[PDB]
Amino acid sequence: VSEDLRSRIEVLKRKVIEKVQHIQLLQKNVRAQLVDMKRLEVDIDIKIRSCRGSCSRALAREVDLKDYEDQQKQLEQVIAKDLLP
Amino acid sequence: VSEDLRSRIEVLKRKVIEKVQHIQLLQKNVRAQLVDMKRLEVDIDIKIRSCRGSCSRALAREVDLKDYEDQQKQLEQVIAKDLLP
Amino acid sequence: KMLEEIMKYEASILTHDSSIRYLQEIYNSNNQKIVNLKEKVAQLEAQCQEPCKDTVQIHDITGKDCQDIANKGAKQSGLYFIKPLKANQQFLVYCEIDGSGNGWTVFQKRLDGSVDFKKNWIQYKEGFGHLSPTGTTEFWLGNEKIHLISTQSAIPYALRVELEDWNGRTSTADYAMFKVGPEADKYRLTYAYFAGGDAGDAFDGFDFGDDPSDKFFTSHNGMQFSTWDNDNDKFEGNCAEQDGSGWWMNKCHAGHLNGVYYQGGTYSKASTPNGYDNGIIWATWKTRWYSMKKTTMKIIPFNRLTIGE
Amino acid sequence: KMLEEIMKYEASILTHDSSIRYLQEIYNSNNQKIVNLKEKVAQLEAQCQEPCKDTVQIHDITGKDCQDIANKGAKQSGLYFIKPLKANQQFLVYCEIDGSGNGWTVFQKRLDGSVDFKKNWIQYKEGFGHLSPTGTTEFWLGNEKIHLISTQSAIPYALRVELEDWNGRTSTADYAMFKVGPEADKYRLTYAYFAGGDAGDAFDGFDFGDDPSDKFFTSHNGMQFSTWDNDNDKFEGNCAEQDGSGWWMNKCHAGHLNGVYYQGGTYSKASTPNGYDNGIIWATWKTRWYSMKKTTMKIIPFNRLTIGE
Amino acid sequence: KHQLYIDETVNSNIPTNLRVLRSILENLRSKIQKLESDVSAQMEYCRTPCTVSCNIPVVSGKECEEIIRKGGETSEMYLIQPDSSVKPYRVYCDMNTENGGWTVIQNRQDGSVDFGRKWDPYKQGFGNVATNTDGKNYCGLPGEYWLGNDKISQLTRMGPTELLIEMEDWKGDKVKAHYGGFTVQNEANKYQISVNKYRGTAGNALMDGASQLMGENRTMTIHNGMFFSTYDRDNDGWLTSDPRKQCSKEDGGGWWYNRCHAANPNGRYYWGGQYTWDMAKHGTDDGVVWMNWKGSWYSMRKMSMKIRPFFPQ
Amino acid sequence: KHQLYIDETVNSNIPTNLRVLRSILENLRSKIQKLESDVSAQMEYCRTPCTVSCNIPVVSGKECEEIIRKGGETSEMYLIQPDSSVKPYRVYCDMNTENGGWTVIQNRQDGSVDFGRKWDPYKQGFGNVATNTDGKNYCGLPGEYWLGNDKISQLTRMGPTELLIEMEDWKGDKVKAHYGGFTVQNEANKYQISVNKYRGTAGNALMDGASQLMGENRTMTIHNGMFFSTYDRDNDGWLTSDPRKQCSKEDGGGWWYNRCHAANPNGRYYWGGQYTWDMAKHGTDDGVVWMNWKGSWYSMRKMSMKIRPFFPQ
Ligand SMILES: [Ca+2]
Ligand SMILES: [Ca+2]
Repeated sequence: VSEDLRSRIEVLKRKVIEKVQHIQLLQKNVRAQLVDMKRLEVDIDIKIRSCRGSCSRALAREVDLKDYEDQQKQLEQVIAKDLLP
Repeated sequence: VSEDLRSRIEVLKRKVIEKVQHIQLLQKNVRAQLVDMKRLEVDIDIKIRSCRGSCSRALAREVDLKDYEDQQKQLEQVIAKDLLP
Repeated sequence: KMLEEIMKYEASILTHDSSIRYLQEIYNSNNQKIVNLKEKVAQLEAQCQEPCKDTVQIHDITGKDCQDIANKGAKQSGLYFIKPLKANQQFLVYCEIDGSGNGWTVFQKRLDGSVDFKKNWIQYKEGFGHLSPTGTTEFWLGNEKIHLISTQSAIPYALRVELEDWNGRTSTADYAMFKVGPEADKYRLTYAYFAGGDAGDAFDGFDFGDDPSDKFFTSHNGMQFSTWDNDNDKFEGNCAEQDGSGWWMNKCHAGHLNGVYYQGGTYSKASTPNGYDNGIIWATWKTRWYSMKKTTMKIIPFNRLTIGE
Repeated sequence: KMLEEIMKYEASILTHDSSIRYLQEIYNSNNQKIVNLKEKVAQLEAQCQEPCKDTVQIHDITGKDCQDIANKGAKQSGLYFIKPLKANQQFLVYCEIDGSGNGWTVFQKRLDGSVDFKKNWIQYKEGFGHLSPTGTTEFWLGNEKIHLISTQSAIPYALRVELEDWNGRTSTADYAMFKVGPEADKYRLTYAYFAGGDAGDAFDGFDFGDDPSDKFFTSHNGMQFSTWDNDNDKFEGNCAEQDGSGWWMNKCHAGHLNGVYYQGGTYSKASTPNGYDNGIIWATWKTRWYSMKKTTMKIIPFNRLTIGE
Repeated sequence: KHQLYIDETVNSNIPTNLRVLRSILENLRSKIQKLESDVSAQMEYCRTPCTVSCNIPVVSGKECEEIIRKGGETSEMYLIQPDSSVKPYRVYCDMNTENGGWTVIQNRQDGSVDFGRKWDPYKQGFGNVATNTDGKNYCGLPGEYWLGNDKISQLTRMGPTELLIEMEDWKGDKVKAHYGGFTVQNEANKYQISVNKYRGTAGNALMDGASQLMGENRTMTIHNGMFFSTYDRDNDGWLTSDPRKQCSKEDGGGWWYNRCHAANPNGRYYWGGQYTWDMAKHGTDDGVVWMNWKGSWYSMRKMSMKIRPFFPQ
Repeated sequence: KHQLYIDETVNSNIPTNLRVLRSILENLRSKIQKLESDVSAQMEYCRTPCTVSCNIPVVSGKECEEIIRKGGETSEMYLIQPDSSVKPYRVYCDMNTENGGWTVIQNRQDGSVDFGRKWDPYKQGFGNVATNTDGKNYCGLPGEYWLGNDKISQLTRMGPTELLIEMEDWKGDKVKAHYGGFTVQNEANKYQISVNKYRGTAGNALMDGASQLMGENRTMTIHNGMFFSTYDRDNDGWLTSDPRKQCSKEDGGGWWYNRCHAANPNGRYYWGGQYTWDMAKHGTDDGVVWMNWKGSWYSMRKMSMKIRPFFPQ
């Protein structure tokens, strides 16, 4: 018959923790997906040049890493700290 | 210095009326959107079969009207009466 | 419930106004996907407007005959329109051309069975069968046509005759001075002399050993063409209706290519309830009970190839 | 803000939980397009695995010489390997074949300039230039080769010599009994007698009118081949180093085909700082200051064609 | 004292005209994702076309009549040439019906060709004539197609021409309409149509308008003497004003319209005869029709227009 | 009393580790639509191949050595024949470097050939030798290619064979590696490699392993005496267990691997030397490399493997 006074810790903390859990885990998942994109991006780049010696005409494309490099750094950074007390 | 006694007619009626206005108008709008969907649905159906004589392979799809027929009837029905006194 | 049930009504119309507003939010967003869907389809309809691609094409290079065409600058075997000097309207023919400049105007080919050769007089006169540009179709170009080409502007013609067994071996048999006459003359075949052909010369006749008059009774030179509905052979009744075809019969034959296509190539008298040399035969090359796998009659102005290559 | 700022925190984590959930909805849908993209590429990589198509092909029909090949059943002019009876290893040659059965084994052709003919002894001995299967490439097959063919199994050879002006007119000039000797003998040319050629017989020499000993001083029969680095001509010093080539010189020439390719065909003494008959000339046909447009030396076993067609 | 009129009931009656509107609204929303989905696939399929390989029968003539007389005894695509001038054209010849010798001109059978095409394509012809059988080399069976206006007008003017018009239910029934005066003018005369001798089971729609109307109503659907109009060139019995009246609107068939129609063989191909105003792209009779038979609002399952020069009966 | 620890800040700090994750997530999503787009086009382009027309130089010999002695003075594709038995094969002969007479064996120059090929193709050879110049008829310039194992093993065994290995930076620098003992065994002996006399500027990687390692580390990258392994047939210095150690994984080059490598001329062709573990298909040194020169994680811009029979110095 008397909840919210100390309830605003369990319904808060455990929720904010369960919610911080996803963010920190999820962020980790993204990291790998990015490392997959780089390789993927690159590998395509190779598979296309290699095609210049087989097909009639080849796709003249580059592959800027700057973009990947960027996020590579941001996310790596964003992995600081979240909740503790 | 004395409102709610008769106020529960103007703040009610005019509101319920303004709110019934949208429902009755809105319902009408849906009717046409439905008539647009039928035609649209159908027209696609034709445009795809017509494609059997041009493209390499054609999409084998039907076009049940029963569904449209259904709503066609429901909404047509739902258009009864709302407010008066 | 004076204002107890009333203070709630003035509170629910909000809950409703929310639902109302939301529905408008969808109705609009729907007209969106719709207006788009509509252009997406136009995008589509524009794609489906061209009929199926018909792989068979015709070359507009036209001549008096395949030679006159290859000469004209042609470079590939296929279907071509031609119109002989005495022709009153061109017609489609298949031409076989080689990397030497030969306009082999073809008139009859067999290789699968597809076309039943037991056709009437008119069907042999007008032509029957189909003409694939690659020549993987059987057909009788039609005597009238064959004739028309063979008698144009006193032009000298020859007739190569390519035959093939079922073991891949082939042999030609040419007939210099090839010429086919008027329907008036029952299209009567006529060549002056046999020439370079290791297939033999079935046209000069053949002594089958059945009788000693066989050679002058199976020879085909100067013979009139005959179907089942039109007899002009040198035999009591018609060899055609018997064998089952249209050909230049004379007490029958020693070599006729319109013979009933016998699969395998080998046959006997057990075939038909009576048995005949009704199969595609060219005795001068192989037994009367042997039926060729392929067969091709083509003409070329004699002025061309003398022996081979 | 006791529970005023607090009732909102317990309300925002939902707004967040929504964003969280949504992002997972994308991260997954991304791994999708990825796993697919990956197979799409394999689909691709499998396509790019075959090197460029090389239009030039060789026919495996092999013989002692182009004739022995055309005889063997050949049917088309192109590149072919051959190995003479006295050969210790075959070699590529281009063969010109006609619809009569001729194995024209070719050994020298000019037509554009592409190949500078001023080559050394060894370059004439081994051969230089390129061999297009169509023969739109200049080249000297190489004396050693030419010889080897010309002296195999006491086989009788002839030499057709096709020449062409720049106004499309051509003329042949055949030399029955063609035979080229050993390096030992400086490949010395030798033919018994001139034959059917309306180009003339520059090999028998020519009285250019410059002097009355010209005819016996420009004749080429029985003469030894000579380059700039190897002199065996009948002139003080070497005509080759002068004209700029490799040929059977004897106090020079009356007809040599390895002459410096003069575009247009017409030239003077103003050409070189001294001037010569160093151009592709065949006086018996046209002026020493006229350079042929095309040129082809080919041999064939004499047993073949006697006059033409 | 009307404090009883209080429609509290309305505040708890309105949820009805909600849950319902809420139902279909979300329905359509999803249906759209399906329609959006289906069309994208068709886009794919068209990255490559259908292809026919139709080897040619040796036999040929002016039209299908001559051809059969020359021994054209099978039904398949042939090549004709009405004139030395006009280059020879392909066409499906029906050699199995009456006497045969039917130069097919139009053919509707399975909705595989947009007839909702413009003036130009109509004038020149479109679609697939014959298509390949199975293992047989030639193309022994037709496909929807319009032979094209000139080629057609060019044939009628070649001499007395009879016309047969067949049609089929979606149930299976079938009827014919034979005319003995078919003769289409040239483009110069707006391909003016004109028939003259009916006989048959479908009902004389062409020169008698629809049998369901009367008075001026009937007299305004007779196609005879009518110019040919397309969705991009009007030649109907109208007047320049608000196009609420214009016989051939978008993706509509090209035909000799007159205050619209009694019959429209090049109409739109609705599946399963029965179609409704709410289905038609503009709430008109788009379909392939013959009122005098099946009436309005019923698209045929098959319908063709063969030709053959009438020779003295 | 820690009611101050209240990380309300977290509820308004988390939007950070959101907007960011939201950023790249949507980035990749789109990047994918680009990668998906680009590959479909390449699919197109391959509906037709590249084509070369390489007319043949009259001159021929056992290899490139003999050829130059016969007057082969230009650099272009020739046709050789090491033996009467083996049918004559095409090949690019370098006649312009040392004395010339270099039988090209491998050639990397612009990443136009998947060397991430299997055992079979390596054994027989692949890629484009020479390609056409411009207006010149012959093909006077090479293209990436592997002459193929037998043809190569077949040449070394023909007698004393010297080997030159050149390479180039992406900056321009260039170095060579000359060996005087190159002799590849037959397939029967797993094409076992074996060199013997280094001299040069690239660094003796082949029989001295990488110069960046030490102890057992160095002794495990020496290629000499090594069998030749491909991504489909392992012959490295490993052991049957978890393939986390297997020198040539998918689309990886085929080479005489040993506890992997010091050099890999048939490695993958990364653009612009510098490549990173996060770029490698498996986080390994896929590239074309020479550690002893440029170290690890740096793919060359050009690299070839010519041969010529050493004749007494
Ligand atoms: Ca008789
Ligand atoms: Ca001298």
